[PDB]
Amino acid sequence: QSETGRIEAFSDGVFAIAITLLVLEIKVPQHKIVETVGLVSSLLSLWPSYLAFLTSFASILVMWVNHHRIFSLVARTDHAFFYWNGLLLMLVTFVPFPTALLAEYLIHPQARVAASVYAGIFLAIAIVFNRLWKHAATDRHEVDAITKQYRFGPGLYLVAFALSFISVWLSVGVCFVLAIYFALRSNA
Amino acid sequence: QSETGRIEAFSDGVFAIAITLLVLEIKVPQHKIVETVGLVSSLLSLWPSYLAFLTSFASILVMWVNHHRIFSLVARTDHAFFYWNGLLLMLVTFVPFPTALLAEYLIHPQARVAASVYAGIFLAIAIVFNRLWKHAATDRHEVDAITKQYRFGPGLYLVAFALSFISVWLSVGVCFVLAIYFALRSNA
Amino acid sequence: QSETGRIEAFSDGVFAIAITLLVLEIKVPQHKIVETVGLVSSLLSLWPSYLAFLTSFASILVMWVNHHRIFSLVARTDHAFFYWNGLLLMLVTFVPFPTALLAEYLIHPQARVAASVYAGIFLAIAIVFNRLWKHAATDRHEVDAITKQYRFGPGLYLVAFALSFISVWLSVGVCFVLAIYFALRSNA
Amino acid sequence: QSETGRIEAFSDGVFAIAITLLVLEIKVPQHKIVETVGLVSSLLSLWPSYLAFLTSFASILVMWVNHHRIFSLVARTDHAFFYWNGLLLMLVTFVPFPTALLAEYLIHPQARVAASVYAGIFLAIAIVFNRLWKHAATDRHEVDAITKQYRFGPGLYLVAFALSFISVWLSVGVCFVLAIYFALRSNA
Repeated sequence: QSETGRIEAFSDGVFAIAITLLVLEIKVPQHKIVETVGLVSSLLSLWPSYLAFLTSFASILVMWVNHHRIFSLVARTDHAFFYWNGLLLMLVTFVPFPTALLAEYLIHPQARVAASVYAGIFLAIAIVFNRLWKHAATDRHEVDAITKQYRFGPGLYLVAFALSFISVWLSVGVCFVLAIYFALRSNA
Repeated sequence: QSETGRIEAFSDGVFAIAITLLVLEIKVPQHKIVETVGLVSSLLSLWPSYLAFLTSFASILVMWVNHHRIFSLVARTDHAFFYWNGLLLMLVTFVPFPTALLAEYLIHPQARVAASVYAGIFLAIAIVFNRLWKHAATDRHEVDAITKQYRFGPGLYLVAFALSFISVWLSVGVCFVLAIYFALRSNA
Repeated sequence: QSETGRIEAFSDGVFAIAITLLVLEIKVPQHKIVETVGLVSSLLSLWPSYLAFLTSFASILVMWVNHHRIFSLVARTDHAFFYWNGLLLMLVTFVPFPTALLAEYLIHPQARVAASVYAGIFLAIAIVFNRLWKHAATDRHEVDAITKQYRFGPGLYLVAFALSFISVWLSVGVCFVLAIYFALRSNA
Repeated sequence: QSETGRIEAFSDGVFAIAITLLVLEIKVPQHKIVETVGLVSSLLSLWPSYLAFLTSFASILVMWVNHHRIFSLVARTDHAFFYWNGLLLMLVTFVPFPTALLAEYLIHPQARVAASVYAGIFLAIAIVFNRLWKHAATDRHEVDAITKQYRFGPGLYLVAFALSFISVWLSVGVCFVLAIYFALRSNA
């Protein structure tokens, strides 16, 4: 109630502000570039910003859903529970930077780093979801599905993290499709 | 009831942050340009920013009203409903960008491009409203009146969308007046 | 209760974001300038940014107090009340831009343009408070004291507004004193 | 209850926005610098940004919890208590600026000015918490511990603050350890 409802309320606000801050990274094309190539070729060349904004928005929504699900189940709060949640908020607000980094350097040669730090923050959040839930355990079917799912995540985002080093396109691809899949298995 | 109030709550917060973010697009006039021509002529030359901010703020407010209106009616959320809602939040958080583009390039020659994407995203938002509401449809006369309103919008924004190609001024105007019209018809 | 709690709530969130965005206008001193003159003289020359951030923050807080008092006392709501409230939100979210102008050009020659546009937006918000409440008529002692304060405000901000033309220092001064005064009269 | 609950609600929203605004100061490295030296050396050279962001995020979380503790214990609003809380919101919204100043100039020679303005805002918040809570004096067992801790902070941040003048490294360091420590003593 107050102990858990206050924490879940605060977390909901920080999630909302993180999600909406994503738009700011999308920068209107400069007057110079549009003057030489046309506003259209410019707004088009902005496609990885759209891509990064979109997949990152989507993934953060999934995080809001999972966060609410965990919070509905048990009402005891621990000191370390409060702080594991606090890190989770921290990585959520941090997501805009790897997003912006990724949109800025997706086409360019050192893109593999951009992709890796991106999948990094996502894997890192996944690990933190997993640890956050691990503290609670230590509806049977919901608990089981949740334990099973949060142990299923960090590995797959580790797969995205590792895939980054081989090629950018493959890593960003598995983050997009992985956002669709995790959205689907998240149970709204 | 409580779960729909939770999803509606998150959506209302994303609206508050989106609407307030709009102010950031209005850029204080540069020291150089103001230095040769004067603060007054500069703050005046900023008028398309005033215009885009005002119409975009007013319209997003109307979208908030309509969102709440849909949400009050029935308390049964599906995954697909939650996601129609989620995509709706994404286009709302995205609105500041077409806003900024429109303020920046209104006076300039490829303005029509900006204008269309402006009406474009709004048309897109209208469409998602419809789809979201269409999933609900599947006091009944009021529901019918709402279906008629949300079906009357997107065609008209295809018109505001299409008007963009003929001339910037006529399309953006039709977005101004059309925002006011939906403000009233939406009935607070 | 629910209707004014919902409208008042949404306006409450938009207020918090307007207030906090103020911090973004304070811009850390650039590397080129700080290298020639030293970090202290630069952070010092930023003083009108501190000044505008401070008074505007105070001002938006007092406006938050007034908002909550109006909403708490009577719960009946009209469409036209909702829209006076909407314009009131629009001017509130707009506050950061004139804050930024005022902070930027306080030292420089056309400061009087900035100061007048500043006192302007505050006067305008005052007028909109007045009109929002006027539509309410169209605790009785609180009603009387409130109407007397809302008569007293817009005239005094017209005094600050007109003072802007004679000298920047005097207009900004009456805005600072006026924020402390209205804070003392809102009676939180 | 309703006035303290509403006031606490507004204060918490300002906290959430302050904390998330923190990300914007981490600026994705410019195209030029990355093009001569490589993305990795650039993302690494950004580490004082990660440092200032991390310590400020953690510290602001702590201020959120301590704010919540003061508010839950006694619920009776005065004007002057409302204003002490108001100043406390202002400094919290001000936290991003000293954070960016600190991230930007940690490596540089006059870092000591940045560092001292950093610990300065933090100590200043400590003082404001101290007076905020002292407004209560002018269950019981907890009240004693809180007065001891709140009288206990501002001196220790005076220590971090004085430490800035001897060396940047010691000042920011003791702010780091001080953020972790106050997290634990706050009994989250």
